[PDB]
Amino acid sequence: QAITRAMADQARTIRIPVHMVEVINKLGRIQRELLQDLGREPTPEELAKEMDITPEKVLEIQQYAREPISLDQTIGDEGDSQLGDFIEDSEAVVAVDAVSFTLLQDQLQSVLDTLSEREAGVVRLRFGLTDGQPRTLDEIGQVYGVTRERIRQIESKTMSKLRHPSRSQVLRDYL
Amino acid sequence: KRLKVVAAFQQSGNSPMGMVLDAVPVIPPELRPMVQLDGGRFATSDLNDLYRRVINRNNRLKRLIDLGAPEIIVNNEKRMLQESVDALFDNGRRGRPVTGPGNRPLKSLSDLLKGKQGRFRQNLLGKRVDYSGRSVIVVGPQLKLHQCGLPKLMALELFKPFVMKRLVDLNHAQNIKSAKRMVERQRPQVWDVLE
Amino acid sequence: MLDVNFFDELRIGLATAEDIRQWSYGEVKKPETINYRTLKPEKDGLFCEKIFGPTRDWECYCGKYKRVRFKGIICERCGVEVTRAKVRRERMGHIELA
Amino acid sequence: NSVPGAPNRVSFAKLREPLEVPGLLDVQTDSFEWLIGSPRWRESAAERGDVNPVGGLEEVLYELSPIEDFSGSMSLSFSDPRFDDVKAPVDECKDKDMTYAAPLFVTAEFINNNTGEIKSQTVFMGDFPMMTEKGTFIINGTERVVVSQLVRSPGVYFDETIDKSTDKTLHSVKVIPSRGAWLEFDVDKRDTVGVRIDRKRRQPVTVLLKALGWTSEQIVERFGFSEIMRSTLEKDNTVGTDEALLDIYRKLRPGEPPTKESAQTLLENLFFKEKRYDLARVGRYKVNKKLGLHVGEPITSSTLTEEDVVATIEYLVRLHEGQTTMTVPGGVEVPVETDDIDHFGNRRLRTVGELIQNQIRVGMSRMERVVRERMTTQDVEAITPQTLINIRPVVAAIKEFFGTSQLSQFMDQNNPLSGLTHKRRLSALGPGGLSRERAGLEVRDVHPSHYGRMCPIETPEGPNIGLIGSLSVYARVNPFGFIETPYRKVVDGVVSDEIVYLTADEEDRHVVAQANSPIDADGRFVEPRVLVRRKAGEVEYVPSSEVDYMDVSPRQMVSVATAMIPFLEHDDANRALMGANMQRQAVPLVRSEAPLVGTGMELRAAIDAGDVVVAEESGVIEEVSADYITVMHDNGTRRTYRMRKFARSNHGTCANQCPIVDAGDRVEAGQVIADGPCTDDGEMALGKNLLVAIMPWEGHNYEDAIILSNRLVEEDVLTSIHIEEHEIDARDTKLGAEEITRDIPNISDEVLADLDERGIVRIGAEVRDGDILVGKVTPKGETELTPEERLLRAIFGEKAREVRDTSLKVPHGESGKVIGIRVFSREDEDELPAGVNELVRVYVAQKRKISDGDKLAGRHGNKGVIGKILPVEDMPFLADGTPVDIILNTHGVPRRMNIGQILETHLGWCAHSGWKVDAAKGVPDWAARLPDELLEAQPNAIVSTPVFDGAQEAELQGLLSCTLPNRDGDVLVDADGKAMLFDGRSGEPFPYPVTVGYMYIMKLHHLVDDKIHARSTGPYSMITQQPLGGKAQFGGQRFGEMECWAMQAYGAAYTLQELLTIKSDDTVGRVKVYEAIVKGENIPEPGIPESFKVLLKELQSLCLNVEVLSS
Ligand SMILES: [Zn+2]
Repeated sequence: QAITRAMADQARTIRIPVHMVEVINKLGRIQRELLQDLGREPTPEELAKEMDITPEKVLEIQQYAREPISLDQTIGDEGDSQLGDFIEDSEAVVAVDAVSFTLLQDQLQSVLDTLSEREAGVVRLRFGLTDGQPRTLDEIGQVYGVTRERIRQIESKTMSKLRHPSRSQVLRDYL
Repeated sequence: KRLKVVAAFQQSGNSPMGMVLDAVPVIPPELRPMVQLDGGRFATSDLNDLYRRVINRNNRLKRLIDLGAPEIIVNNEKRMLQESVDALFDNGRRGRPVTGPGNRPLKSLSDLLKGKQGRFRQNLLGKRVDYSGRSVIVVGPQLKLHQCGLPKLMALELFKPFVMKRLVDLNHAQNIKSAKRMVERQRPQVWDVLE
Repeated sequence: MLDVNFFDELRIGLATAEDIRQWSYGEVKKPETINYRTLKPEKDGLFCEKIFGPTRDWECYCGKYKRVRFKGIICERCGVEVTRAKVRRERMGHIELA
Repeated sequence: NSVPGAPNRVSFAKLREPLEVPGLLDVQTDSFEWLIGSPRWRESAAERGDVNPVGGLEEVLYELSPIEDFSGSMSLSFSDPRFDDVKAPVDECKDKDMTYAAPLFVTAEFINNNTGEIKSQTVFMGDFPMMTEKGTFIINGTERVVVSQLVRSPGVYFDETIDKSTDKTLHSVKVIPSRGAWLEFDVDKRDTVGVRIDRKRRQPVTVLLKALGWTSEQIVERFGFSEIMRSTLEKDNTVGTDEALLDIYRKLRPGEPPTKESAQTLLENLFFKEKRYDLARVGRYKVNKKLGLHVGEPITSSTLTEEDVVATIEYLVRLHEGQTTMTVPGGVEVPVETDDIDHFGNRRLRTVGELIQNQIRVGMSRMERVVRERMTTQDVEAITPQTLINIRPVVAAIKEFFGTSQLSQFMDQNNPLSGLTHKRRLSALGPGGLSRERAGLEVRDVHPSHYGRMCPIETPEGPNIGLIGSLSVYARVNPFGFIETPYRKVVDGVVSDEIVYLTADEEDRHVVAQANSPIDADGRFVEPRVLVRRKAGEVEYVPSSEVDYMDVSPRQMVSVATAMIPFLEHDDANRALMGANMQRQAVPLVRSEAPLVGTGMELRAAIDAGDVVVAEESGVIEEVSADYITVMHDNGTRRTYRMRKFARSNHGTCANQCPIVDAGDRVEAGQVIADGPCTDDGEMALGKNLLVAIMPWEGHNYEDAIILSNRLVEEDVLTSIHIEEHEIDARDTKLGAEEITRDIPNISDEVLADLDERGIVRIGAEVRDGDILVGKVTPKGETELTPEERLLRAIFGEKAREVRDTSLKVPHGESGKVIGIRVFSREDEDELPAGVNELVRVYVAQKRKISDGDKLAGRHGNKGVIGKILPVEDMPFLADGTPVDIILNTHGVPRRMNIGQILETHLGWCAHSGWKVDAAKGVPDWAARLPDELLEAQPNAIVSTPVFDGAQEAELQGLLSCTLPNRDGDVLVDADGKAMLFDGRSGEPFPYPVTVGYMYIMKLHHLVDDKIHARSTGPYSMITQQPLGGKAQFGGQRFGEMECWAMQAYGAAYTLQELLTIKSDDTVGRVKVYEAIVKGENIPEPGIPESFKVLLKELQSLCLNVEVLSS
C-alpha cells in the first residue's frame, strides 16, 4: 500500500491523483491483455466497452497519462545541440507590434483631439484609456454635471461622428 | 597548503559556517521552464526533477523525524538527502550520475556553467545576433575594393525598418502596417526605396 | 544594485543560510509543479505564483484583480503580489532542510 | 555485357574478369534471410555449413529455452518461429505511415516436471518489421536504412609495450568477451605478473591457479622454463585453496564477509557460467583459432573454460620469453605473436542480422525475467503460457532499435548511387563502437588488411573521416561475421578459374599476386618477379613459382562509388575521395543524359539500385503508358508494373520513372524496363555532357569558380524538380476543436481565390512565400481585448472574431506549384494519432533552374560555385561556331593534382566527334594492344574505362590523332588536344590554343535557394533572450567569441557592445532600438544584457553570494 501510494503521487513530474492514476493503470493493463488475445491494438471504442464509460473519456485519460520530456536531451543523431535551443519564447515582446501599438495610440490621440473635448473625455473614460478602469454613465454625469441620458446622447454623437469616412479610412487601415 | 585556505578564512570577514548547508535556494521558475510543445507534449530543464527529488527526500526525512524511527532509517534518509543535494549542485561529481529517462546524465547547476556548452563561453562571450544573414560567396571581379555584392532579398530582409520608414515617409504606404504588408508582399515600389 | 550599468566592482563570497532565506520570497515545500487538469501552478510548489510572482500579467490566482490599476498590492486571498510577469525570472525560492 | 538490354559500351579493358560483380545488395538481403531463416537461406547454408542450419530467431529461441522455476518441477520452452504474410504492400504503408511488418508466431511448450502435462500454445510474438527487396525498412511511412557496424571481435588479444625506463619489453593480454568481466594478464614493471580481474590491481597468478583446485606442484610442473612465473610462484606468500578463494573475495566482492563456499561458486558464476560471462559463438571460435584448443569440434559451450585460461597463461608467458611457437598439451601448435586490433581478422562486422539479434536478445531477457517472476506467483495447473507471456517488451525493444537509434538512420536518397552507398556501408560509431572523441589517430588510418574488403578512398571528409567507410565491390560477409574477399589461386605458375574466398587472417599465410599481371593465358607470368602482397602487407618482388594467389580482377580494392570515376589511377587520393563523396550528392535532373566516358560499373549500379523497373519474367509487352506497363509473359499470364511518377525523395528531389520500351517489343528477364531518376537506358547518369574550355576567363572563373553559358538555362540542361511537403494537423483542445475551414478572420479575397470551400489550396495552383496553404482556425479563448480594439470595431462594425487564425502559411523563401493533397481524419476511420482528428499534407514543387551560387562539380574532385551565367555571345567559340558551355580555371588542376579529368576531357571529345584508325597498312603500333571494334567510332559514341585498367596515354594520343569531323571538313582540335577558339567579347582570336572537350559535370544538392537566410527581428529563446538558430526557425547568425577577438583587436568598442547587448540580448534595448529606427530617431544607449542577469541568478542559486556594488 505504501509503495503504491508513493509511486502514485510522487513518481510523476506532473502529479496525478491516485483516484485516476488507478484508471490509467487499469486501462493500460486491459489494453495490453486484450492486444495479445485479439492480435491487434485495441480501438478506444472497444476499450470503452470494456470500461463501461464513454470513449471520449478514454482518449482524455490516454492524453493525460503522457509524461513530460526533457529540454536538454540532444535531439540530433549527432550530438551538437539541445531541444531548448529550438523553442520560441512566446512571452517575449514582438518588438514590431509594440511600435505599431504606440503609433496606433498616437493616431487615436489625434483623432480624439480632432473631436470636441467633451466627447473625447467622455469616450476616453468610457473605455478607460487614460486610467485603468472604464466607467459607467453615472460617473460621467458626476464628473460632468449631466444626466446619464445626456451621456448616452453624447456617446451617440461620438460614434456618429466617428463613422465619418475621414476617420474611418485613416483608422481602419490599422489592422 | 592548509594555510592557503585558513588565512583566507581568517582575514576575510566570512564565517566558515557556509561550508555546511542547511537552507538551499531555488532558481527562478523562468530559468527552469516548463513549456507545452505543439502536440500536448511537455518539456522541462531536468532541474525540476532534481528539485523534486530534494523536496521528496526532505519531506520524508521530516516525516521520519517527527514520527520517530530507528536511527538506521534516519541515517539512510539523511544520506539520501546529502546525495540529492549533491546531485542538484553537481551531478556525477561523486559516484554514478543521477540518471533520468533515456539513460543520460542529468544537467545540474555545475554542468550549466562548464565547458563549451556552458553559459560562460556559449551565451555570454558569444551570442546569436539580429540584423544578420548568411549566403554563398561568388567572385565579384568587376567590383571595387571597398564594395561588395549583396542579394536583393537578403538586403530587403536586413534593412526592413529602414525601408519601412523611408517608404512610409514617401507616402507609398499610409501607415507602418501597410509598409510591412508591402515589404512582405515585395511590392515593386519597395525595390527603389531599398536601393 | 539598481542595474543601470553604473558598476564599480563585482563581489563573490560564501552565502550563509541567513542570506539564502533573505533572497527567497517564500519557502517551497511541496513537490508539485502543474495541475494535471487546470494547467496551473500550485501553492508552495516548485512553480508557486505566491512565491515567484504571477504567471500572467496583473492577475492573482483566482483573478480577483485583472486590471493595471492594481500595482504593488498583494491580494489577501492567495498572496500573489499583482505585478508584472517577468518577476518569475527574478524572484527566488528556498528549502529549509531537515 | 551479359545484360539483355545493355547499351553497347565499348571498353578499353585489356584482361577479362573471371567472375561478374555480385549483387551489391547481398550484405543486406542475405543477413535478413539468415535472421528470418527463409528457405533461400536454408539451402544457402546447406552447402556452406549445413553442420548446424539455424537462423537468428531460431538461435535466440533455442538459447532462451528452457526456462524454469527455482524448484525445477515446472518450465516453459519456445520453438518453431513461423512468420506470416505482410499486412500491406510497400506503397500503401509508405502512404498512410505504417511500418512494413508482418506478424510473428512461435510455439510455446509448457512442461510440469512434477506430474507432467503438455500445453502447446501458438502465441502471437508481435509485429516484426520486414526488409523490402531494396534492402530498406519502412517505419511510420519513412524509409530507414540500417548500416553494418565495425567492432572488435570478442576473443584474446596479446600486445607488446615498452616501459621507456629500462627498455624492458612487456606483454599484456585482454580477453575481452561480450557481456562479461575482463581479465588483464601481463608482466608488471618488476619481474612478477599482473592478473587484473575486473579492474582490481593486486594478486598475481599465484592465487588464480591455486583457486582452480591446483596447488604449488601443478604450477611448478607446468612452468619450470619460465623463470618469471617461477619467481612469481615463489612469491606466492599464500598457502591454501580456501585462503586463495578468500583473497579473491577481497578484490572481487568486498563489503560482505566471505565463507568457504561463496568464493568457489562466485568464480564459476563470474567466469565459467554462461549467464554472466558468455563470449559469443564468434568469440569461442576466435579463442580456439588463437590457441588451437579445438580444431574439429562443433561450436558449443560459449562460456569460457579453464583450459582456455591455462592456454592464455602459457601463450603470454612464452611470448614474454620471445618464443615463436606454442604447443598446448592436447592441441595443435600455434605461432606466438602479438595481435593487431585494427587488422580485419580481428574486427568483425555486425550486419543487420546481428543488431536485430542483439535487440531481440535484450527483449527475450526481459521476457525471461518477467516470466520467471510470474511462473511462481501462480498456482500449478492454473497457469498457461498465454498468461505467462506478455509480448510488450519485445515490440518495445524492436521499436527502440528502429527509431531513435543512430545505427539505423534516415535513408540518404537523392540519386540511385546515394541509396546504393548508404547500405553496404561500414560504420564504427554507436552502441559497442567508439565515438569520434573516443577515436584515436591509429583507428582512422588505412590498414593493409583493408585491401579488397573495405574501400580506402570512400570516406567522408568531415570529423568522421576514416571512422565510417564503404564495402568493396567484390567483398563478401562470411556466415561468421568476418569479412571476406575472393581471389584466384595460382598453382606452379598456372592460373585457375576456381574462385576461393579468403578472410583477412587467411591472406597472411599466402602470397597474392598483382591484379593486372602479364598473363599469357597459360597461367605463367612472363617475368619471374611480380608485384605481390606479402604477409605483413609488404609489397615486394618474388619469383613466379612460389606465389599461390592472385586478385580476381582490378578495382577489387575499391567500392562502387569510386569505381565510377574514369581515369582513377591518374588522380590523387584526396581528390578521388572528394569526387567519390560528391558523386553521392548529385541531383536528379529532368533528362539525365548518359555519360560518354565512364566505367562498366554504372550499368550494374543502376540496375541493382532497385529503382529501375526490371522485367522479372520474359515476354512480349502488351501495352505501354506513362502510368503503367502491361507485359505478357510467355506462359499466358501478364504482369502490370505500376510506374511511380513524381514521388518526393527523403531529401525533396524528384523520382520520376520514364518507360523506355515500345508497345510491341520483346523484353527478356533481367532487362531494364523503365529508368529511374538519374538513369538513361538503365545505366547511371548523374550529370550532363558539357563542352569545356580550360582557359581562365577574365576572372569570373577565379579560385575554383566556374562560368556557364545561357544555353544551359534556356535549354533546361541543368534544372531540377524539387518537391516539399507541409504537414498540418487539427487536434482536439480544451478550447474545443480546430477546424480546417475557410472561415479565416481578417483576410482579403485575392488570396482567397485559390482555396476550395473545404479550406485548402486548389490542386495545380501557384503559391509563394507567405501565401496561406490550409485554413485552420483555433478557438482563441480569451485575452485582454484592448480598448483601442473596441474603438476599432466601433468605426467599421467588425465582429469580435472569437477565434485565432494560426493557419499554415508557406515559409519564407520558396514557391512553386502544388502537386498533391493528402488528407486524413477520424471520420474517415483512419489510424490517426490519439489527439489529432484532421491531418492534411500538401506537396509543393518548383522547377528549380540553375543560377549563381549553385555548386557544380566533376567526378574527379574539382568543385566550385557558379561565378556567373553570361550570355551565349560572350563565350569562346571554335572555328565551327559552337560556343563552349562551361569554363573552368586552369590554375587549380596542376596544383591540386587531378590531371585525370583532363584525360577524361580529351577522351570525351574523341568519343563525341567520333574517330577511325586507318587500318590500311596494318594496325599502328599504339593500337596493337587496342581491342578490335575500338578502331572505329561513330559520332556521339559512348565508351568505357575501367578505373585501373583503362585507356593509356599512348592509346589516347593516337585516338586524338585521328578524330574525323562530323559534318564539315574541320579538325577543330590538333594532335595535342588544344584547339583554336574565337573570343566572343572582343572578337579577335585568342593568341594561343586551349584544351577543349566534353566533360561530365553534375549539379550538387547545395543549391543557393536553400542556403540563403537573413533576419531582422525574429523569435527568441526562453531561458536566455538570444535569438534561435537555424533555417526552420528564423535563425540569426552566431557571433562567437572568435569573432569577438577580431572585433576587440580592431579597437571597435561601440560596434561590439551593439552586437552584444541591444542587437541580441537587451529586450528593452531591442524594442527601443526598433522604435527609434522606425521613428527616424537616434538609437538610444545600450542597456544591460539579460543573459548576465540570468548568470547572476544561476550563480546565486549555487549558494554563492554575488552582489554588484555601485560604490
Ligand atoms: Zn490571486
